[PDB]
Amino acid sequence: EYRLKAYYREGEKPSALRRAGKLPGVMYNRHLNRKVYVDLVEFDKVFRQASIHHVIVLELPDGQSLPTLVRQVNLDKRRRRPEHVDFFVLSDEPVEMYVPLRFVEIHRDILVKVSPRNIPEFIEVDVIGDSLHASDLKLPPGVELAVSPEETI
Amino acid sequence: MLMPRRMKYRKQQRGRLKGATKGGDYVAFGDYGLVALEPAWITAQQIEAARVAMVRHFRRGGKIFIRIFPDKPYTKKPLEVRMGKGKGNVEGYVAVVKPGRVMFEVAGVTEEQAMEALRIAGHKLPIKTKIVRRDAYDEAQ
Amino acid sequence: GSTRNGRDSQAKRLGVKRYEGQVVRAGNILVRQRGTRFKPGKNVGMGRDFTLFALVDGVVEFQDRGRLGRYVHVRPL
Amino acid sequence: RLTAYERRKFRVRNRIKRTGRLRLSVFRSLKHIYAQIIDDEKGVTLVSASSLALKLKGNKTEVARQVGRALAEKALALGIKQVAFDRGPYKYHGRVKALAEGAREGGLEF
RNA sequence: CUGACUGGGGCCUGUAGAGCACUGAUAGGGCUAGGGGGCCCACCAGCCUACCAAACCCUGUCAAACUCCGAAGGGUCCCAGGUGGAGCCUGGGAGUGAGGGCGCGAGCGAUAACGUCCGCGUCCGAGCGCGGGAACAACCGAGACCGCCAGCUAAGGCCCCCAAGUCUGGGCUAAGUGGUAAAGGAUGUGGCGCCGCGAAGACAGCCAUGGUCGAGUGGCGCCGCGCCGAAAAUGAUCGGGGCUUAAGCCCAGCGCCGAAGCUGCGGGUCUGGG
RNA sequence: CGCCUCCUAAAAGGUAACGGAGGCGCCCAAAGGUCCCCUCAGGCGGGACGGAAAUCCGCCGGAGAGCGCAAGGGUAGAAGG
RNA sequence: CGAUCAACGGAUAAAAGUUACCCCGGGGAUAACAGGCUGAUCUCCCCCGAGCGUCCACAGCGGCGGGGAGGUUUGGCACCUCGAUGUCGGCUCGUCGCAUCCUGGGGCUGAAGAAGGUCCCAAGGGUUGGGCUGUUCGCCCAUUAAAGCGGCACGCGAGCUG
RNA sequence: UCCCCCGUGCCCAUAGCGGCGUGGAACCACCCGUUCCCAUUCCGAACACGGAAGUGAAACGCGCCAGCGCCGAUGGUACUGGGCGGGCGACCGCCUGGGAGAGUAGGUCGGUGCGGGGGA
Ligand SMILES: [K+]
Ligand SMILES: [K+]
Ligand SMILES: [K+]
Ligand SMILES: [K+]
Ligand SMILES: [K+]
Ligand SMILES: [K+]
Ligand SMILES: [K+]
Ligand SMILES: [K+]
Ligand SMILES: [K+]
Ligand SMILES: [K+]
Ligand SMILES: [K+]
Ligand SMILES: [K+]
Ligand SMILES: [K+]
Ligand SMILES: [K+]
Ligand SMILES: [K+]
Ligand SMILES: [K+]
Ligand SMILES: [Mg+2]
Ligand SMILES: [Mg+2]
Ligand SMILES: [Mg+2]
Ligand SMILES: [Mg+2]
Ligand SMILES: [Mg+2]
Ligand SMILES: [Mg+2]
Ligand SMILES: [Mg+2]
Ligand SMILES: [Mg+2]
Ligand SMILES: [Mg+2]
Ligand SMILES: [Mg+2]
Ligand SMILES: [Mg+2]
Ligand SMILES: [Mg+2]
Ligand SMILES: [Mg+2]
Ligand SMILES: [Mg+2]
Ligand SMILES: [Mg+2]
Ligand SMILES: [Mg+2]
Ligand SMILES: [Mg+2]
Ligand SMILES: [Mg+2]
Ligand SMILES: [Mg+2]
Ligand SMILES: [Mg+2]
Ligand SMILES: [Mg+2]
Ligand SMILES: [Mg+2]
Ligand SMILES: [Mg+2]
Ligand SMILES: [Mg+2]
Ligand SMILES: [Mg+2]
Ligand SMILES: [Mg+2]
Ligand SMILES: [Mg+2]
Ligand SMILES: [Mg+2]
Ligand SMILES: [Mg+2]
Ligand SMILES: [Mg+2]
Ligand SMILES: [Mg+2]
Ligand SMILES: [Mg+2]
Ligand SMILES: [Mg+2]
Ligand SMILES: [Mg+2]
Ligand SMILES: [Mg+2]
Ligand SMILES: [Mg+2]
Ligand SMILES: [Mg+2]
Ligand SMILES: [Mg+2]
Ligand SMILES: [Mg+2]
Ligand SMILES: [Mg+2]
Ligand SMILES: [Mg+2]
Ligand SMILES: [Mg+2]
Ligand SMILES: [Mg+2]
Ligand SMILES: [Mg+2]
Ligand SMILES: [Mg+2]
Ligand SMILES: [Mg+2]
Ligand SMILES: [Mg+2]
Ligand SMILES: [Mg+2]
Ligand SMILES: [Mg+2]
Ligand SMILES: [Mg+2]
Ligand SMILES: [Mg+2]
Ligand SMILES: [Mg+2]
Ligand SMILES: [Mg+2]
Ligand SMILES: [Mg+2]
Ligand SMILES: [Mg+2]
Ligand SMILES: [Mg+2]
Ligand SMILES: [Mg+2]
Ligand SMILES: [Mg+2]
Ligand SMILES: [Mg+2]
Ligand SMILES: [Mg+2]
Ligand SMILES: [Mg+2]
Ligand SMILES: [Mg+2]
Ligand SMILES: [Mg+2]
Ligand SMILES: [Mg+2]
Ligand SMILES: [Mg+2]
Ligand SMILES: [Mg+2]
Ligand SMILES: [Mg+2]
Ligand SMILES: [Mg+2]
Ligand SMILES: [Mg+2]
Ligand SMILES: [Mg+2]
Ligand SMILES: [Mg+2]
Ligand SMILES: [Mg+2]
Ligand SMILES: [Mg+2]
Ligand SMILES: [Mg+2]
Ligand SMILES: [Mg+2]
Ligand SMILES: [Mg+2]
Ligand SMILES: [Mg+2]
Ligand SMILES: [Mg+2]
Ligand SMILES: [Mg+2]
Ligand SMILES: [Mg+2]
Ligand SMILES: [Mg+2]
Ligand SMILES: [Mg+2]
Ligand SMILES: [Mg+2]
Ligand SMILES: [Mg+2]
Ligand SMILES: [Mg+2]
Ligand SMILES: [Mg+2]
Ligand SMILES: [Mg+2]
Ligand SMILES: [Mg+2]
Ligand SMILES: [Mg+2]
Ligand SMILES: [Mg+2]
Ligand SMILES: [Mg+2]
Ligand SMILES: [Mg+2]
Ligand SMILES: [Mg+2]
Ligand SMILES: [Mg+2]
Ligand SMILES: [Mg+2]
Ligand SMILES: [Mg+2]
Ligand SMILES: [Mg+2]
Ligand SMILES: [Mg+2]
Ligand SMILES: [Mg+2]
Ligand SMILES: [Mg+2]
Ligand SMILES: [Mg+2]
Ligand SMILES: [Mg+2]
Ligand SMILES: [Mg+2]
Ligand SMILES: [Mg+2]
Ligand SMILES: [Mg+2]
Ligand SMILES: [Mg+2]
Ligand SMILES: [Mg+2]
Ligand SMILES: [Mg+2]
Ligand SMILES: [Mg+2]
Ligand SMILES: [Mg+2]
Ligand SMILES: [Mg+2]
Ligand SMILES: [Mg+2]
Ligand SMILES: [Mg+2]
Ligand SMILES: [Mg+2]
Ligand SMILES: [Mg+2]
Ligand SMILES: [Mg+2]
Ligand SMILES: [Mg+2]
Ligand SMILES: [Mg+2]
Ligand SMILES: [Mg+2]
Ligand SMILES: [Mg+2]
Ligand SMILES: [Mg+2]
Ligand SMILES: [Mg+2]
Ligand SMILES: [Mg+2]
Ligand SMILES: [Mg+2]
Ligand SMILES: [Mg+2]
Ligand SMILES: [Mg+2]
Ligand SMILES: [Mg+2]
Ligand SMILES: [Mg+2]
Ligand SMILES: [Mg+2]
Ligand SMILES: [Mg+2]
Ligand SMILES: [Mg+2]
Ligand SMILES: [Mg+2]
Ligand SMILES: [Mg+2]
Ligand SMILES: [Mg+2]
Ligand SMILES: [Mg+2]
Ligand SMILES: [Mg+2]
Ligand SMILES: [Mg+2]
Ligand SMILES: [Mg+2]
Ligand SMILES: [Mg+2]
Ligand SMILES: [Mg+2]
Ligand SMILES: [Mg+2]
Ligand SMILES: [Mg+2]
Ligand SMILES: [Mg+2]
Ligand SMILES: [Mg+2]
Ligand SMILES: [Mg+2]
Ligand SMILES: [Mg+2]
Ligand SMILES: [Mg+2]
Ligand SMILES: [Mg+2]
Ligand SMILES: [Mg+2]
Ligand SMILES: [Mg+2]
Ligand SMILES: [Mg+2]
Ligand SMILES: [Mg+2]
Ligand SMILES: [Mg+2]
Ligand SMILES: [Mg+2]
Ligand SMILES: [Mg+2]
Ligand SMILES: [Mg+2]
Ligand SMILES: [Mg+2]
Ligand SMILES: [Mg+2]
Ligand SMILES: [Mg+2]
Ligand SMILES: [Mg+2]
Ligand SMILES: [Mg+2]
Ligand SMILES: [Mg+2]
Ligand SMILES: [Mg+2]
Ligand SMILES: [Mg+2]
Ligand SMILES: [Mg+2]
Ligand SMILES: [Mg+2]
Ligand SMILES: [Mg+2]
Ligand SMILES: [Mg+2]
Ligand SMILES: [Mg+2]
Ligand SMILES: [Mg+2]
Ligand SMILES: [Mg+2]
Ligand SMILES: [Mg+2]
Ligand SMILES: [Mg+2]
Ligand SMILES: [Mg+2]
Ligand SMILES: [Mg+2]
Ligand SMILES: [Mg+2]
Ligand SMILES: [Mg+2]
Ligand SMILES: [Mg+2]
Ligand SMILES: [Mg+2]
Ligand SMILES: [Mg+2]
Ligand SMILES: [Mg+2]
Ligand SMILES: [Mg+2]
Ligand SMILES: [Mg+2]
Ligand SMILES: [Mg+2]
Ligand SMILES: [Mg+2]
Ligand SMILES: [Mg+2]
Ligand SMILES: [Mg+2]
Ligand SMILES: [Mg+2]
Ligand SMILES: [Mg+2]
Ligand SMILES: [Mg+2]
Ligand SMILES: [Mg+2]
Ligand SMILES: [Mg+2]
Ligand SMILES: [Mg+2]
Ligand SMILES: [Mg+2]
Ligand SMILES: [Mg+2]
Ligand SMILES: [Mg+2]
Ligand SMILES: [Mg+2]
Ligand SMILES: [Mg+2]
Ligand SMILES: [Mg+2]
Ligand SMILES: [Mg+2]
Ligand SMILES: [Mg+2]
Ligand SMILES: [Mg+2]
Ligand SMILES: [Mg+2]
Ligand SMILES: [Mg+2]
Ligand SMILES: [Mg+2]
Ligand SMILES: [Mg+2]
Ligand SMILES: [Mg+2]
Ligand SMILES: [Mg+2]
Ligand SMILES: [Mg+2]
Ligand SMILES: [Mg+2]
Ligand SMILES: [Mg+2]
Ligand SMILES: [Mg+2]
Ligand SMILES: [Mg+2]
Ligand SMILES: [Mg+2]
Ligand SMILES: [Mg+2]
Ligand SMILES: [Mg+2]
Ligand SMILES: [Mg+2]
Ligand SMILES: [Mg+2]
Ligand SMILES: [Mg+2]
Ligand SMILES: [Mg+2]
Ligand SMILES: [Mg+2]
Ligand SMILES: [Mg+2]
Ligand SMILES: [Mg+2]
Ligand SMILES: [Mg+2]
Ligand SMILES: [Mg+2]
Ligand SMILES: [Mg+2]
Ligand SMILES: [Mg+2]
Ligand SMILES: [Mg+2]
Ligand SMILES: [Mg+2]
Ligand SMILES: [Mg+2]
Repeated sequence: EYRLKAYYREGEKPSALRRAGKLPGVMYNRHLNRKVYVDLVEFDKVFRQASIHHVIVLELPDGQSLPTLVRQVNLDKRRRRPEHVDFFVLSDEPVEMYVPLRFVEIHRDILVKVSPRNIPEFIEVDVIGDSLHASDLKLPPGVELAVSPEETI
Repeated sequence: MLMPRRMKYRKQQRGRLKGATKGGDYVAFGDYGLVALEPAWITAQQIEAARVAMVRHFRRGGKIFIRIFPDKPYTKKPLEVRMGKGKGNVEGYVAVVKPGRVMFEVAGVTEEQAMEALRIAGHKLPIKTKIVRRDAYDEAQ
Repeated sequence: GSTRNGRDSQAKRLGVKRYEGQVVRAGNILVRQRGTRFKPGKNVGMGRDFTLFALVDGVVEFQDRGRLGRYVHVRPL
Repeated sequence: RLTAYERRKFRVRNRIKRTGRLRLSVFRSLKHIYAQIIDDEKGVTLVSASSLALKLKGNKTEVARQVGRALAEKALALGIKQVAFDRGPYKYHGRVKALAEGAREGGLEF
């Protein structure tokens, strides 16, 4: 439920792009690998609510709306700003990626393989001196655990 | 006061404060962190001064994460001695801190409590700092 | 301190003395080493201190064999 | 991991290949015995003999002596005289020893 | 013709960085060999711990004497360019064997010293010859054979002292900031943003959430240039006078001044070739 | 104050300080030559006296053992028994 | 074969002290004084606000820590001076700085008044006599509006003292 | 030229650990014995010899599996040779050439030479 505009890049220097308020990046899967860039403020507003969990649809100047997932954000250590973004392009095959957690500490994104059509949004867990393991997750239909069975959350 | 329990070597050479931070650059345990903006040797005394200030300001609640440790020995020659005759004696320990390093985190407190406690802690430190809150970028790492 | 420390030993000038493609005569020292950092290959002998020396005139050749080690050969003309 | 058999095979053969001769390699199964003459520089077999190809049947020590004669007779027609005997994992004794004497009696220099 | 330097090709290496596979160090949590007490009970054991802590699991870090990794470079050989006060060989004659500043990489020191000790380069030494930097061995420009009342430039400059623009266009500063300092503090000022509430009549004023009120307003972020923080000893001062849409700062242009550098003309001398 | 090992030492070699850490002034008649055979430390389970740890058995375990003495390099396809 | 010739490229087969009774040749290649660079030490000023103060962080205070200034102390360094730069205290004679001891002017006060406390402005003028000790310093006596702290080669021996 | 097996190499885990299935006609192994050659710091366990009653159970060979292990881009960054600047300092920017490590996508349950025996 998110959209963002991406523009192809060929040889413009990434430092030149960043001084213009842009964000260099790449998009790939097992079939394609294309260099892109996005507007920095536009990406930041989406990414704060669409983390590595939610799908971002990229609008290309070629008329293709590709549904992607963020796999990697490379930060500028000094300025605490993103310098590169990796976009994983979704397809018909199942994919492993991190879904959010809903509480009502140890982790904030539990990893499960899932199809793109059954991506869940909420994993509610009910909470002295004890601990909560990942083994106590609800595990809604459509996902398989991609972590160790005894992870503490 | 922190210091290593055991050391292979008692004395270390004065290295270099170059480059941005290597590790520990994103909030990982708490909700609000204090981030270094310039390099320095942070002494064990300054670390304890900052920690106690947050403890006092967090009456009852709060959990504090200290993400730096003073492992580097610090050496000083006695007063009124000339140069030479070997390296000086160990007088304390410091943590090498580079820009971008998250030094402290806090959890279990409201936003207002966290900002005031981290602000006071920064006044105990010899470098400029900033207060950050955990975001999507930290979770993406 | 200045009483406990202060000692060292002379430098030993170790290392490879002839590199790949150089022309050598029989007896030429090829490697000075401690242990078998390099192993004696074809037409190469090893002395009692792991020194590698050429057995015939020819051309030095270096070879890496993974888990079997690094070898030095001399290929005759 | 390696067994005593595998360690024995490597230890004997590494010594042989150091000399740079042609190695006479012997394999001894519970039934038969086989011999090859190998040039390690090129990695090819020059001549080979066995009791399986010659259909020799009898006392195994007697059988192995005739395999050595056949390999020796085969070797000299190709201009080979000087070899190194590679016993592999076998003790120089019994059937392996009989093949070596048979090869020596046939005119092989080792 | 072999040289410094350079091009191609092979081989050698463990620094920068990075990482945690080894050796040490190390934060939080989970699980628990063994610890402190404990309901106890010695007939016999489990259990309690918001007190430690082995291994193990998750998350998170550090290292001149750590390395599963690993550059840029550097070294060396071969071939090719390279004819230079280049190179190699033999012999005669030395001097020197107190160095120093600067830049980068380290140690020592207090990440003090116009400090000290090494590595790579440079300049002074021996260029206290020349131009700029107010003045000033080593900062910037540039290697002075001699003469000229010729020309072009370098660093640096073009308001007067003082040669050349009171030159042109856009913007900022009000502090004489420019023309000597930090943490920290502040409705200085200009520029951009993110949000909120706004004739579902808002902020301020006025009567007590309601009327009065009739165009905006309030909360944060960033950037440029300024303000305070700022007290020393003979008389002051940015070199001086003086300077405010500058003669300050930032961006962009055109022109000029400027050396013993380069050119022009004349002359001497060394080496090599006709 | 001579000698050996590591770091400093800037990935060839070399490189200083009253810089940072440690050793040597022996030894072995086999701890030497060669031939042949063999392969560790550790962990888990079982077993009279017998245990944290003696000797015995089974399983996993690639070098974390060993190599007379410091450190480094090397090394089980042995330089170890 | 005889070597702690171990000061380990090993002066002789064979060797310790002292000099304020001292001497010569040299060095500012190298110390003591003063200057200089530096500012660890020293003096002063800020930041933070735990906590004290009947209540109350900031009248007066300021845990643990942090940032500076000054160039009076003790040092570090060894840059001019060793073909000489006289070194403590006193006396005489001053002059300068202000982080101000008094006198003048102010804000705040946990300022009723009087007397104080603290900070700001202010360097014109002033800032006593004596006992002890070579003393600087300090203590003490009697006073006072007050009996300031520093610089000037720790000002001043071709001005004195010793 | 196809397939299976046996022996010996090379590349040096993309070749390995682990799981599952399969092979006895031939080969190989286990196997049957210990008079003989030879042997056990005791033991025919090992090494050795003489054989063919049995079995592919073990070992070995061959297949499928990406759980672990190993390999691993592109892009970006760190660092840096050379050239220039800024900052009181600790340190930091720009140009030109080079360019990791980690992470991601993904790959891998080997490839290949010589000889010998057998079948199609
Ligand atoms: K601070
Ligand atoms: K030439
Ligand atoms: K580690
Ligand atoms: K090269
Ligand atoms: K120099
Ligand atoms: K501003
Ligand atoms: K001439
Ligand atoms: K001597
Ligand atoms: K006397
Ligand atoms: K003086
Ligand atoms: K101050
Ligand atoms: K003197
Ligand atoms: K005075
Ligand atoms: K007052
Ligand atoms: K006055
Ligand atoms: K006194
Ligand atoms: Mg140092
Ligand atoms: Mg350092
Ligand atoms: Mg990390
Ligand atoms: Mg120190
Ligand atoms: Mg020292
Ligand atoms: Mg010291
Ligand atoms: Mg750091
Ligand atoms: Mg030592
Ligand atoms: Mg010693
Ligand atoms: Mg050394
Ligand atoms: Mg040496
Ligand atoms: Mg050495
Ligand atoms: Mg080498
Ligand atoms: Mg030897
Ligand atoms: Mg043999
Ligand atoms: Mg490093
Ligand atoms: Mg690494
Ligand atoms: Mg540590
Ligand atoms: Mg733990
Ligand atoms: Mg690290
Ligand atoms: Mg480091
Ligand atoms: Mg590191
Ligand atoms: Mg090491
Ligand atoms: Mg390292
Ligand atoms: Mg040439
Ligand atoms: Mg010569
Ligand atoms: Mg002469
Ligand atoms: Mg001469
Ligand atoms: Mg002469
Ligand atoms: Mg001479
Ligand atoms: Mg001389
Ligand atoms: Mg000399
Ligand atoms: Mg000398
Ligand atoms: Mg000298
Ligand atoms: Mg000197
Ligand atoms: Mg000198
Ligand atoms: Mg020099
Ligand atoms: Mg020098
Ligand atoms: Mg300079
Ligand atoms: Mg310098
Ligand atoms: Mg320098
Ligand atoms: Mg420098
Ligand atoms: Mg340097
Ligand atoms: Mg060093
Ligand atoms: Mg230095
Ligand atoms: Mg520092
Ligand atoms: Mg210096
Ligand atoms: Mg000077
Ligand atoms: Mg110097
Ligand atoms: Mg050095
Ligand atoms: Mg040097
Ligand atoms: Mg040098
Ligand atoms: Mg230098
Ligand atoms: Mg020079
Ligand atoms: Mg020069
Ligand atoms: Mg020079
Ligand atoms: Mg010059
Ligand atoms: Mg010169
Ligand atoms: Mg000059
Ligand atoms: Mg001069
Ligand atoms: Mg002069
Ligand atoms: Mg001079
Ligand atoms: Mg200039
Ligand atoms: Mg000049
Ligand atoms: Mg000048
Ligand atoms: Mg002037
Ligand atoms: Mg000047
Ligand atoms: Mg000058
Ligand atoms: Mg001058
Ligand atoms: Mg110059
Ligand atoms: Mg000139
Ligand atoms: Mg002329
Ligand atoms: Mg001109
Ligand atoms: Mg010009
Ligand atoms: Mg020029
Ligand atoms: Mg003029
Ligand atoms: Mg004008
Ligand atoms: Mg301004
Ligand atoms: Mg002002
Ligand atoms: Mg000002
Ligand atoms: Mg001014
Ligand atoms: Mg000013
Ligand atoms: Mg200011
Ligand atoms: Mg100011
Ligand atoms: Mg002011
Ligand atoms: Mg002052
Ligand atoms: Mg204008
Ligand atoms: Mg001229
Ligand atoms: Mg000229
Ligand atoms: Mg002429
Ligand atoms: Mg000596
Ligand atoms: Mg010696
Ligand atoms: Mg180097
Ligand atoms: Mg090399
Ligand atoms: Mg080296
Ligand atoms: Mg030297
Ligand atoms: Mg020197
Ligand atoms: Mg000494
Ligand atoms: Mg040293
Ligand atoms: Mg050692
Ligand atoms: Mg010793
Ligand atoms: Mg010795
Ligand atoms: Mg002996
Ligand atoms: Mg030995
Ligand atoms: Mg031996
Ligand atoms: Mg070991
Ligand atoms: Mg020992
Ligand atoms: Mg070793
Ligand atoms: Mg080993
Ligand atoms: Mg083995
Ligand atoms: Mg003698
Ligand atoms: Mg002597
Ligand atoms: Mg001695
Ligand atoms: Mg001796
Ligand atoms: Mg001596
Ligand atoms: Mg000697
Ligand atoms: Mg010597
Ligand atoms: Mg010598
Ligand atoms: Mg003597
Ligand atoms: Mg003598
Ligand atoms: Mg005597
Ligand atoms: Mg004597
Ligand atoms: Mg005497
Ligand atoms: Mg005397
Ligand atoms: Mg006397
Ligand atoms: Mg005396
Ligand atoms: Mg007397
Ligand atoms: Mg007397
Ligand atoms: Mg007398
Ligand atoms: Mg007398
Ligand atoms: Mg005399
Ligand atoms: Mg005298
Ligand atoms: Mg004298
Ligand atoms: Mg004299
Ligand atoms: Mg004299
Ligand atoms: Mg002299
Ligand atoms: Mg001097
Ligand atoms: Mg001198
Ligand atoms: Mg001296
Ligand atoms: Mg002196
Ligand atoms: Mg002195
Ligand atoms: Mg002196
Ligand atoms: Mg002194
Ligand atoms: Mg002095
Ligand atoms: Mg003077
Ligand atoms: Mg100062
Ligand atoms: Mg101080
Ligand atoms: Mg102080
Ligand atoms: Mg305050
Ligand atoms: Mg209270
Ligand atoms: Mg109050
Ligand atoms: Mg400070
Ligand atoms: Mg100040
Ligand atoms: Mg200061
Ligand atoms: Mg002074
Ligand atoms: Mg001084
Ligand atoms: Mg000194
Ligand atoms: Mg000096
Ligand atoms: Mg010096
Ligand atoms: Mg005189
Ligand atoms: Mg004189
Ligand atoms: Mg004098
Ligand atoms: Mg005089
Ligand atoms: Mg005096
Ligand atoms: Mg005096
Ligand atoms: Mg006196
Ligand atoms: Mg006096
Ligand atoms: Mg006086
Ligand atoms: Mg007086
Ligand atoms: Mg008087
Ligand atoms: Mg006086
Ligand atoms: Mg007087
Ligand atoms: Mg007077
Ligand atoms: Mg005064
Ligand atoms: Mg004042
Ligand atoms: Mg007053
Ligand atoms: Mg008053
Ligand atoms: Mg009153
Ligand atoms: Mg006030
Ligand atoms: Mg005031
Ligand atoms: Mg005041
Ligand atoms: Mg005043
Ligand atoms: Mg004044
Ligand atoms: Mg004043
Ligand atoms: Mg009186
Ligand atoms: Mg008095
Ligand atoms: Mg009196
Ligand atoms: Mg008195
Ligand atoms: Mg009296
Ligand atoms: Mg009296
Ligand atoms: Mg008196
Ligand atoms: Mg007195
Ligand atoms: Mg008296
Ligand atoms: Mg007293
Ligand atoms: Mg009185
Ligand atoms: Mg009195
Ligand atoms: Mg009075
Ligand atoms: Mg003064
Ligand atoms: Mg003075
Ligand atoms: Mg004095
Ligand atoms: Mg004085
Ligand atoms: Mg005085
Ligand atoms: Mg005086
Ligand atoms: Mg005086
Ligand atoms: Mg005087
Ligand atoms: Mg005087
Ligand atoms: Mg006098
Ligand atoms: Mg006097
Ligand atoms: Mg005088
Ligand atoms: Mg005089
Ligand atoms: Mg005089
Ligand atoms: Mg007197
Ligand atoms: Mg006197
Ligand atoms: Mg007297
Ligand atoms: Mg007298
Ligand atoms: Mg096979
Ligand atoms: Mg590999
Ligand atoms: Mg019998
Ligand atoms: Mg089986
Ligand atoms: Mg990528
Ligand atoms: Mg990459
Ligand atoms: Mg790349
Ligand atoms: Mg660089
Ligand atoms: Mg670069
Ligand atoms: Mg470098
Ligand atoms: Mg560079
Ligand atoms: Mg590049
Ligand atoms: Mg990389
Ligand atoms: Mg990579
Ligand atoms: Mg695999």
